[PDB]
Parts: sequence; structure tokens; C-alpha cells
Amino acid sequence: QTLVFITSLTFLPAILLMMTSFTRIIIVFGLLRNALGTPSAPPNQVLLGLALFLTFFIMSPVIDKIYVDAYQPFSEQKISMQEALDKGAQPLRAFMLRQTREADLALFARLANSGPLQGPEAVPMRILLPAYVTSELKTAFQIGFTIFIPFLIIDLVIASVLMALGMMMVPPATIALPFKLMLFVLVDGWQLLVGSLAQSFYS
Amino acid sequence: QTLVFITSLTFLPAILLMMTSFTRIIIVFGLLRNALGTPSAPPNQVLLGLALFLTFFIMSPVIDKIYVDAYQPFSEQKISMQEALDKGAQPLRAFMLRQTREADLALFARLANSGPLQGPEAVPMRILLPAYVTSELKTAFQIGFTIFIPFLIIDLVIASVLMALGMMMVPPATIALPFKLMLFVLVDGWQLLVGSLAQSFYS
Amino acid sequence: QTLVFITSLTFLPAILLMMTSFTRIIIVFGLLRNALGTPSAPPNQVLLGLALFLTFFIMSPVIDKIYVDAYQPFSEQKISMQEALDKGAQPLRAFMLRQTREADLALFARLANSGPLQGPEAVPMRILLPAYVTSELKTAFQIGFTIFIPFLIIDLVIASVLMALGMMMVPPATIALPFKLMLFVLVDGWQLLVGSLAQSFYS
Amino acid sequence: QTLVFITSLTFLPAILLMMTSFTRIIIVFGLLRNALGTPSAPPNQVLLGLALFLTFFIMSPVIDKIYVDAYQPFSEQKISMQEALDKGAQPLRAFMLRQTREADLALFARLANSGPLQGPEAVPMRILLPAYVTSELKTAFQIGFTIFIPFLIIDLVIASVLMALGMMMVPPATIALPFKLMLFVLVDGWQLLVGSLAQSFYS
Amino acid sequence: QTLVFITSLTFLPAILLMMTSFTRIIIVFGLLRNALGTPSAPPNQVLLGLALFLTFFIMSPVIDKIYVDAYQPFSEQKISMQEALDKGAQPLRAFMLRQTREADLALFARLANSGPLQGPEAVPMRILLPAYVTSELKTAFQIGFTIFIPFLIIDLVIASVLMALGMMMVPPATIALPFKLMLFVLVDGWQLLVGSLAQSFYS
Amino acid sequence: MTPESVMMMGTEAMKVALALAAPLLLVALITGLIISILQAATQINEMTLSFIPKIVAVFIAIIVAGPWMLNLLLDYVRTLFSNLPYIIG
Amino acid sequence: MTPESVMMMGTEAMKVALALAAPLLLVALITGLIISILQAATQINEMTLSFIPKIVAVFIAIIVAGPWMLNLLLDYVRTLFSNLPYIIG
Amino acid sequence: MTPESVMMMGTEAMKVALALAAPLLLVALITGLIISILQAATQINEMTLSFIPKIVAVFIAIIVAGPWMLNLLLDYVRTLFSNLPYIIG
Amino acid sequence: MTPESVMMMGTEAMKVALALAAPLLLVALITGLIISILQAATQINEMTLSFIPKIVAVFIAIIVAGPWMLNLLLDYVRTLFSNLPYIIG
Amino acid sequence: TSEQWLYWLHLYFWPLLRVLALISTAPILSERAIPKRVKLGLGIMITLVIAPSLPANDTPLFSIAALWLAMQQILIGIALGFTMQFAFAAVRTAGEFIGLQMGLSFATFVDPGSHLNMPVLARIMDMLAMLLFLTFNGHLWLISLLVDTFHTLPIGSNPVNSNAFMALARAGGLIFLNGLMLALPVITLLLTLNLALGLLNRMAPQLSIFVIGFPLTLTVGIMLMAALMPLIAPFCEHLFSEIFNLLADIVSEMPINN
Repeated sequence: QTLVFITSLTFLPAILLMMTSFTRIIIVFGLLRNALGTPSAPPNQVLLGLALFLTFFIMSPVIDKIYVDAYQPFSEQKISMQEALDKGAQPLRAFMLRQTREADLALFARLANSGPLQGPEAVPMRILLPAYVTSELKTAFQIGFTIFIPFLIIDLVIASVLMALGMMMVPPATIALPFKLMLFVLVDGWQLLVGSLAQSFYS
Repeated sequence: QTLVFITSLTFLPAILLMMTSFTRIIIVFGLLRNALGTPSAPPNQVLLGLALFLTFFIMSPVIDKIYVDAYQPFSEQKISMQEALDKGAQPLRAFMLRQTREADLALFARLANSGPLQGPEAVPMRILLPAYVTSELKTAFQIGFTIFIPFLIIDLVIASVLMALGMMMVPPATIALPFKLMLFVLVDGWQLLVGSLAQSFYS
Repeated sequence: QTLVFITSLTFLPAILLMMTSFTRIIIVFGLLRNALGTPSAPPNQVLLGLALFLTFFIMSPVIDKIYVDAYQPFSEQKISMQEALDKGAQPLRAFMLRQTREADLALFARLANSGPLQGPEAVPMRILLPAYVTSELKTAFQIGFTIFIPFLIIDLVIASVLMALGMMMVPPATIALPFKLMLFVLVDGWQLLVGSLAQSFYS
Repeated sequence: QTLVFITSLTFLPAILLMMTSFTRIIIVFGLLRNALGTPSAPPNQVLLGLALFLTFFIMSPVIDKIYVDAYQPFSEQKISMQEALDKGAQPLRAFMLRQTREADLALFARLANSGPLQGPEAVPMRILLPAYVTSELKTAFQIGFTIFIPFLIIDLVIASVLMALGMMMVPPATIALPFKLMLFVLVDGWQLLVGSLAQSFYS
Repeated sequence: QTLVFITSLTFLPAILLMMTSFTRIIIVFGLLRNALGTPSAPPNQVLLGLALFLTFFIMSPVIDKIYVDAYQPFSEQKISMQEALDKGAQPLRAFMLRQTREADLALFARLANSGPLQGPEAVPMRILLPAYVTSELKTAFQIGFTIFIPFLIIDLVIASVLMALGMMMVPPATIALPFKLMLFVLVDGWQLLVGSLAQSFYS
Repeated sequence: MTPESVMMMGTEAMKVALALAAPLLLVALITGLIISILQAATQINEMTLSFIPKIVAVFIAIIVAGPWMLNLLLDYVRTLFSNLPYIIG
Repeated sequence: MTPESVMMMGTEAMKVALALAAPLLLVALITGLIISILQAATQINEMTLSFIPKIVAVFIAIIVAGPWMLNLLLDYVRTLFSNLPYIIG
Repeated sequence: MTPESVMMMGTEAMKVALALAAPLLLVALITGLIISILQAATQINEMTLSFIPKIVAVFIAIIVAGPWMLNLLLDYVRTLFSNLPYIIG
Repeated sequence: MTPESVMMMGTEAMKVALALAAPLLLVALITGLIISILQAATQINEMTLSFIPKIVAVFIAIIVAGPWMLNLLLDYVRTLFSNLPYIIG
Repeated sequence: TSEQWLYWLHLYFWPLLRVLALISTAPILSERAIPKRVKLGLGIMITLVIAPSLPANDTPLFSIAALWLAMQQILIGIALGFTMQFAFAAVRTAGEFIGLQMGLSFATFVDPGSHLNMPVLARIMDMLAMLLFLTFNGHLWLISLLVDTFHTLPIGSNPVNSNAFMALARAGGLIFLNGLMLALPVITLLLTLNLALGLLNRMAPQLSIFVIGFPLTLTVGIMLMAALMPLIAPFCEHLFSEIFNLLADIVSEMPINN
């Protein structure tokens, strides 16, 4: 092909990431830096890197299945391009389905007006994607609010202390920042954040 | 005719996506994040993903009707832009009018100094586009205002609380972000968004 | 002539569009989204759509004066040179003329120190173009200033009120935006915009 | 050969317009639009139109001397480029040489350790071009700084007024756009520019 | 076969400009415009222009020695280029070898795990090129970053001056650009520049 | 899209805001009033003082009131996303 | 495009702004004035206090005034989009 | 292009800015001064208060002063576009 | 290209910045200090106030100091473009 | 010509893509100030130095299932870049949290125009450190490392491992540390000032900090940036060295764990 081909070259690397993960991971970060002020990292640069590293780290076993389950048997003989699509697709399906909400399913299957369904995997390819995305958004924002809390605590505390002494005049927005960074680092929790994302993915 | 060819390749697809849907979609989402602070969600990727998908679902009946209408006789590649244009526009048109405010048609029909107006195609190609697009803009901003109100409410609240406490120097618009966050998350309304833009789009 | 040809492939389209209209269209919107904060509508996507479409609606009579008067005898492809450009430019001439200020003519031709000037067709291309432009820009920035006033009023009001309350803390520009949205849509004026460019266009 | 052919076809279109003029013009507008906030006028399209046109009027007479001097004997194609390049470069030469500072000449030539210099055409091209381009840049930024002054007057006046009483939160950038938008048209100045660049081009 | 050809278009001339100079030049100017805010200069047009001109100035003697030694005897096409290529490289060789660091030499001779080299010309064409590029880059940045610091310190002075007054709202970057201009031209600095790249290139 | 309907929007919403924010700041008032009175009658007037009690009260408030306040929003928010296809018309 | 006309623009608009914003902040004034007086005569001076009443008043204001204020804008805005083809000339 | 001329630029311009902005903020001063004095002598001190009068004054100012201020700019702006071909040299 | 030389860069430049920006903001300080003191002793405390005088002072500053400040930059800038062929080595 | 030698060139695509990945993945090292056609040159430059003698022969089968193979290479390339910039990012976060106490942070409110105040300080530190490479080698140590990666991780078939990633996705971590280490004395001071502004209030409630504090703390914030410059130059080489130890480890770790 030519035209639609190049088109696919444009869209594809967006889709693949969308197809998998990483859309829920980044938002956690952006929510990070939105606490503790400025960018405090090169958003288009490093926080793309880290958030990619995790993603590969998580989805790895699925992949290893996919290869062991496909190329090495596809190289040589048996299936060609058909139960390739079947046997390689189905792990994606099941995987994705695991974290999907129950409702958004009913929502989009309803709007598209699909008849009686039997195979969950037989629920077609396209249908899953948006419900998946939306769900994962909900999850994401949840996790974010779980993040913020101690910091809000911080600002309230310091502001209060100031209010106690007649400090009304002074803008506590400045003072709290070094503490934020201190009591983030002294408790090491950055590890706790990357892990907390790692396990709480599925559990 | 390579001039005309690649010339058409340059802009053309943007035009093609103007022709349908997805404009009001994007405009809406882009109007989300202006409440709730920073970019947050990654406009590079997610928004365009959702926004594309929904369009696929929506136009889908018309779409496959097209694949039968254009692509199926296009087995012969039968006639390039002859009744691919007509048959193409018929669902385009009828759907479009179905979305088209009818006062606009009075406006542009008036300024166009038209003759007899009977068939939808007696409302010519060039007449549709400006009106229909203006319409889509209208509803878009309508919904747009429908969104914001609760968030503004929350912010007036918090602001008032702080002012009452003697918080004068706090950065309230920074503190209010998590609460906006939850009171969007808690309510599950993230569905009702894409139930709304789904139903109210066709109607 | 690979060279000159393909070079005109590089420049030509922007020229052809500049020859007509559509500039005074663009700058206006370009000054709209300056009100209402953020980039809002998708500049790479829609504004090009509107701005082009309006044109294709507008020039249409002259356009198919070029098709009928020009391309229909060009079925012969009689002469690739003379009255395609010249003759087809005759409506480009007049259409270009009647919209133009008179003073710029005397200014520019005054520079070039041309002799007796009577015929507008005796006023060549290179006298026309710049005057045509500087005129158009004058009009565009005119309208541009006609716009902003009510929005400005809104923000002055809100700011004044807040600061009156002892809101000094608050970010006023974040509150106003919805009002700016309704007071635009409430009055339906979005129609009246293209009513304005459309009617006021020619004269 | 064709390697050579397309080789030059790659860079040439820039080269030609670079050769002479149009380099000061562009930079002047580029320094303009940064006054008055955002991109405003759409450089992607308009500027190339503007600055191409003004030149074509300005460089016109010399181009005519090429027409009679080169294009016209090129009708025969009597000699190719032999005295076409030379002869046509002559008005290019003296053209530029009127507009070139003489300090830059002695500078760069002094670097090249030239011998006796009397004939301007005894000064070869490779001494010509760069010194001239530096002279242009010098001018272009000279006028460049001469532009801004009133605008900065405005901005500082406004800013002073806002901060004069409370209002420390207001975004002056938007309130200061309109006035900068009047003093452009109100003083007519958009004619005054092209008059200025016009005359002061040659001198 | 559009693919191989039009893909191969870009490669070869870019290399031919990589051989000698036009590299560090572009780099330095790009770094400039990264200061002074916006593009503020016409990338597609001028800075490519300069970066061609200065090269054609500096490489002049070499090109001479070739024209003498190659082009004019190539008029015979006597040998299909061998000593044309070779004996034309030898000036490029010595010139090149001037400013290549030793570090890159021995280092890449190691990455090739080469045997002991006698003739530097015996260092084949292939090994010379990359070390050359890397080194000269390592000069380019050494100048370029040493350009900024005055500009940025101006920025500090500005921002300090503002914030000291209660100026909190402004994009001070804009109030910079005029001063960043005056101190560019007022100090004459341009000639100083092209004198620096003029001499310190060769030395 | 009558200006009348557009008015009904505000008529409802602003009353919702009344519902939410009303109790809190009332308790704030009563607090500063009472203590501030005690700032007389053996005067003993400093500056902040009654601030600290005011943090207690509000803190208690969200405890006591809490969930049903939420319910308010939870209702009306939904209702909005309810009528959205009728808001177009 | 006389500077005179350009002046007429501002002459109208600024008066429109007068019409809108006038009542609200007046009520604000009167409020803080009265309470602030009561901040004397059995002094009892804290800080914010009269702020809270000031939120009541403004809130009432949009209720009482409301629609006709809108009408103002609704008028003049239209008039603008009315004369636009005459503004060119 | 003497640094001397370049100085003359600023010498003129900054004085122009003096001409424009001077009256307004002066009236602002006098306002806040007088009211702020009245903030003593039966003290009655809140916070903003005198802000609102300060919006009156400035609003009046553009009315009273108005056109001739414009004239200033209108003059000098032109003069700039006057000497531009002499600014090169 | 010793890190030592690279340090010398900053050592000079930052001191240059000291030279430029020092007087201005000092005068700003002294201003707000003095007026702010006068904000006591017949208190009369509003908000901005001393801002306006601070625009006077800075404005005077560039007048009084002016050219020799420029000279500083004019010197060192040149010196930079002086040693550039030695900066390579 | 034809296609004959073309395909011979079409062997090399894989190490190419590896390399081009190396460069684009190391942008602030080799970045967008450079025109894209130079940054596409260095690949074809370097391979012909390295690429020969490499024993790799593969074929693009139907719809190239070997596209999966590509999923391999880019990773390694990526692997380096987004490590390295820690040494830069740790410096950027070194600058910012300084000025945030100064003139910088008053952009705290929502979305203004662009990131604004970024260049104030942190863009100086952006640069110096980016000079202090070329004392030694900007790209060279890296390129050598890559050369070794051609020995360790050849090509094709069973691609990779994991769990080394979370190690380097642990990483910073120390990002915020090495941020702290530099600015520690600065910050620890400026807190004291910020409070001493407070103590005056009980004596002078009216000092309305924008009248007083800032025109003071601005300069002091500059002084400390003058005097605490020297400590940088000995320190950075800790930063670089450590990461070189790492990439040594990791690059040496995962392959044997296959």
C-alpha cells in the first residue's frame, strides 16, 4: 500500500501505548509535580522515560507469552496469521478485561446496540478500548487524590502556625516548599510510589 | 497532476475530519481542563484517542453504509469521484441537516441569492459547510457552559471558607484542585459525559 | 524548467490565497481566541476550516466566472499563457479594486512615478497588490478593535468586585471565562459574525 | 549531471531571495508581531505574501533591466549565463554596493588579504555577499529597536495603573492588547511603515 | 521506485556540507535565536543563508586548489574520478586534520581496533569523518554556551527589578527582547561575531 | 436557550451554594462573636486569639454535617448530566 | 475612523460598565460602613467580621437585579454587531 | 548610531511616559491619603474601603483629560515614523 | 577547558550582575522602609501606597546612573568576543 | 546501481536504528538546536566505523514478524538517554527550588502563560554542567558503552529481560537528593530570613512583605549564588561517575540473567 499505510505510520505509536498502559501512569506524575510547584523535571523528557520503563517492566510477562506462544511456533509451521491473531490476541483481551469496569462495558455495548453476547473475548476488539480508557482515568484520578493528602496537611499546618503568631501578612506558600521536599526524601517514599503503582496495578 | 495530487494530500484529511463530527468533541474536552488547572491529561494522546473512537462508534452505521456504497462498487474502482460524491454526500447531507439549525439555512440561503430551494441537494455543497459548522460550534459552547458551574461553586465555597477563617494570604486556587478532583471522581459522572455526547450528538 | 516550476510549487498556493480574501478572515479569529483565554478551538484543525469555507462561499461567483469564462474555453487549452492569467485576472482586478482604499494607490504609484493613469487595467498587477493588502489589514484591525470591548467590560467588573471584597488573593481571570462564554452564546451573535464578514465583505 | 542539477535545486529558492532584499523586511515584521502578544498574523502564510510582494514592487526596476538585458537576449539564448550572469550581476553589484557599509568591506577583505582595490567589479562576489548581509542585519535590528519604544511606553503606563491601586492579580497582557491595537490604525501608521521601508530602502 | 530515489535525495548533499564547515555555523546561530525569545529570525530563509555564505567565504582557498587541480582538468573527464577524488581529498585531508583533536583520533582508531597507522592520509576517509564531526561539535557548544550568559544575566536583572516593585504579573521575557537587541547592535557585536567565526575557525 | 432558562440555572446553583457554605461560616461568626465579647469584660485584647477556636469549630463542622452535604452535589451534578441532551433543545 | 468616533466608543462602553457594576459594590460599601460603625460603640474589633455579611448582600443583589442588567448587554452587544459594516465606513 | 543618540531616545520616551501616567495615579494617591486619614479620627478601619472611591477617580480622569493625552502619542509616534530613514543614518 | 576556568566565568559574570542591579533595588528598599515606617506613628495603613513612590525612585535611578552602567556591559561583552579564539584553547 | 548494493546497505538498518536511537534519546547531549539532517547524519557516519565485522544476517519475512525484533533494539538506546539526563535533571531541580523562594514561584497560580520563570536561574546550571562534559567526553564514553552492548546483546530471537528496569526505574530516587545536596546551605539560610521577616510583625504588623522583604532577599539570593559556585566543580563528577558505575553494572547485569 501507500496512502492508508503512511496514515497508519502516523497513528500507530499512539495506538499501541493506548492499547496497553502508560496512560494511567503519566497522570500520576503530572499530579506529582503539580504538588511541589514548577515542572521540577523535564516533562517531555524524563517523565516520559520513567513512565515507559515501568510499563515495559509490568507488561513483560504477557509479551514473553506472546512470543513463546507465537513466533517460535509461527516460525516453523502450524498457524499462519489466523490463530496467530487468536492466540496472541486473547492474552491481551483477558488482561485488559481484568481491570475494566463492569459498567462501561454495558454502556458502550448498549450504545452500539450489540445483540446477545456469549464469549467475553467474543466481545469484539474495538468495543473494549474506550471503556478501558475511561475506567483507567477514574482509577488515575483516585490514585492522585490519595497522593496529595499529606501535602495539603503540610500547608494547612504551616499556615496555621503562622496564623497563631500574627503572621497573617506573610505568604506561607514559600516556606512550605523545602519541607515538602525534605519530608518527601527523608521518608524515601518515591520508592513507595513506584511500587505502589507496580503492585496496585492488578493485585 | 502531481501538483493537484500532493497539494490535496497536504491539507486534505483535516478537511475530511471537519466534514463529520469530532469537532464539538475536541472543543468540549479542551474546555474541560481549563477548569481543573493545568493540562493534566496529555493532549498529545488521550483526548484525541477518545475523540476518534467515539466518532467511529457514532458514524459507524453511515460508515459501513459507505463501504457498501463507495468501496464495494469500488471493487472495480468503478468511477472516481462521480457517484462516490453523490452517494457519499447523501448520508452526509441528511445527517448534516439533522444536525443543522434551520435559521442558519435562512441566513446563507438569503445571502446566497438562491433560486428554488427544494431538495437537500438543492441546498448546494458550498451552502452546507459554513452553517453546519457554526451550529456545531453553538451546541459545543452551550454544553461547555453547562459543565463548569459546580466547579466554580466549589471554588467560591473554599475561597469563602478561607476568607472567613482569616486565611487572606493562602493560594486557594492551588488547594482547591484535589477537591474538584474527588467531586468529579466520586460521582461516576465521567460516564455521563460520554453518554451525553453520545446521545445528544445524534438525537 | 524543473527548477522554476517546482519553486512555484513551493510558493504558489499561499500566493493564490493571498490574491483573494481570507486574510482579513484569519486575523479576526486570531484576535478572537486572544479573548477567552487559552487556544480553545483547535487552530491546526478548525479555524482553517471555517476560514477557507467562508471564502469558497464568497468568491464563488467570480470563481465560476473563471470556470465558465476560462476553463470552459480552456477545454481547447487554447493558449496556456495570455488571457487565462490576464482575462481571468480581470475579475481579480475589479474584485480586488472595489475593496481597496483610494489613498494607497496614490501613495504607491506616486512612489513608482508612473505616467498618465486612467484604466484600472492600465494600473498593473504590481501597483495593485501592496495597496490591496495594506487596505485589507487596515479593515481587519478595525473590526478587531470593534470586538473586544464587552469582554473587557466583564473582566473589569469582576476584578473590581473581588478586590472590593478583600479577595486580593484570588485569581480573577479564572472566574470570568464562563460568563464570557454565555454572553457570547446567549446573544446568538456567532451567526452575526459570519453575517458581518459576509455582508460587509464586498461593497 | 543531474546530481548537480537537483543539488542546486535544493537550496536555490532561498538563495535568490537572499541575494538582494527581503531579508531586512522579514526580520522587521518578525520583530513586529512579537509586540502585540501572540503570533497574531499567521506567519505560515501571510508574511511570505506580504514581504514577497513589497519586494517584487521594489526590486522591480532592476528586474526590468534584467528583462531587457538578460531575458530579452535570452530569447535567442544567444549565450547562456556567460554575460547573462555577469551582465545581470552588474546591476546586482552596483545595486548592493550602494547599500553596503564600507567598513565591513575593509574588515572582511582585510581578513582575506586582498591587494589593490579600485574597481567595484574588481571586488569579486565572495567579497561582496557576506559583508553586505551583515550590513543588512545591522540595519534590520536598528530599525528593529526603533520600533518598540511607544509600545513599551504603553505597557509600563498600564502596569503602573493596575498596580497603582490593589489589582495586583490582574493579567495586564490582555488589557494592553487593545490600545496597542488602536495606535496601530489610529495613527494610520500601517501606511507609515511601508512608506518608510519603501523610501529608506534605497537612499 | 519513488522510495529509494527520493529518500536518497536528502542524504548526499547534507554529507557534502558535513565534510568541512556549515556545521558549527548553523549551530551557533540556532543557539543565538534560542536566546532573544522566539525564532525572531526566518529559519527557512536567512540563517541557512548566512551559514551558506560564510562557508563559501572560508572554504574559498580550498575550492580554488581544487578548481585548479580538479575541475578544470576534470573538463577532460580524463580519469573517472580517482585522483580527482583523492587528490581533491588531500586538501580536505590536511585542512580537516588541522582541527581534529587527538582524543577522537586514537579513540576511534580503537573503536576500529585498527593497526598502527603511519600516514595520516593512510587514515582512510572513513575514520576521519566522525572524529572530525564530534570534535568540531565540541568546539561549537564551547562557544555557543559562552554566548548566552550575558543575555540570561540581563534576564536576571530584569526579573529582579520587576518583582521588587510588585510587578508580579508580566511575561518579562517580552520586555527583555528590546534590550537583548540593543546590546546586540549597540556594541557592534555582530562584526565581532563573524570575526570570531572568521578567525578562530582557522587560526 | 431563553435568557429565562439561563436565569433558572443561576437561580438553582446559587441556592445550592447557599446550602453548602451556610453552616460553617455561621459557626465561625458565632465563635468570633462570643470570644470577641469575652475580649471585653476584663478586656485582655491581643490580636489573633479567637482564631484558634475558629479552627476547632470548622473542623468539627465537616464531621457533624458531612455526608448529606455531599448528597446535595451528588444529586444536582447528576441532574445536569441528565438534562444535557435537552439543554441543546 | 475619526479619533472622535473612537472616543464615542469609550464614552458609551464605560457608561455601560457604570450601569452594571454600580449597585453591587454600593451595597458592599453600605454594609462594611454600618457594621464597621458597630465595630465601635462597644468596640469589639476583630478583623474579618463584616466580610461574611458582605457575601450575603452581593448574593441577594444578583437575585434582585438580575435580568434587566443582562438586557443592557444584550442590547448594546447586538448594536455592535449591528453597525460593524458601517464601522469600516 | 552614537550611544549618545540612543540615549536621546530614552530621554524623550521616558518623559512621554511621565506625561501620560502622571495625573491618574496622583489622584489615586490623594484619594487613598484623604480617606485613609478619615480612617483615623473615629477610626473605623476595615481593609479595602478607599479602593472603591479610587475606581471613581480614575474613571473620571480619562473623561476629563482624554483627547490631548492621545495627541501626545499621536505626535511622537508620527515623528518616529518620520525620522526612520534618518535613523539608519 | 578546566572546570576552574569555567568557574572564573561565573565569578566574573555574577559580580557584573551585582554591579548593575545593586543601586535600583536598594533605593526601592529604602523607600518602602521609610514610608512603611510612616505607615506607623499615626498608622493609616492601606495596602499599596508606597508602591507609587517606588516607581518614582527607580525612574530617577536610570536617569542619575545611566551611561556608565552601560559601559560595564560594553566592556565585558567585548572582552568576551575578544577571548573567544582563546576559549577553544 | 539497481537494487543490488542497496540491499547490502539494507543489512545495516538494525544497528542504524540502534544508533539513531542513541542520539535522539540523548537530546540535551545532541539536541534540537541541531538541524535534523545533521542529527540524521551521525548515524550513517558512525555505523560504517562500527557496523562492519558484525555477524548479523536477517531477512524481512512476510509482513516481517521480525518487526517484533525491532522492539528489542530501541530499548537499549532509550536505556541510556533517560538515564543520563538525571545528571542534568538533578541539576535543574537543583536550580529551581532555589529561586522558588525568590522571584520565581509567584507563578504558583494555575495556568498563566508559558512556564515563564524557568530560565531565571536553572537555565544557567542547565549550561555549566553541559560544558563540564567536554572536559572529558560528551558522547564518547557512551558510544564505547554501546560498542560493548554489541558484544553482550547480539540481536534477534529471545529479546530481553526485566527487573533491571525497575532498578533503573528506581533510579532517582537520588534526583531529589542531589538536588538537595547542592542547595542545602542556601535554603537553610533563606528560611531564617523568611522568618525574621515574621518576627517583626508582632512589633510591626504593617510591614506588608511586598513593601520590604523581597527587595532584600533578592540580592542575598544572588550573593549566595556567587559564593557557592565553587563547590559545584568537584561535585559533578560524583554525579557522572555514579551513573557510569550503574550503566556498567546494568549493561553487565541483564545479559547473563537471560
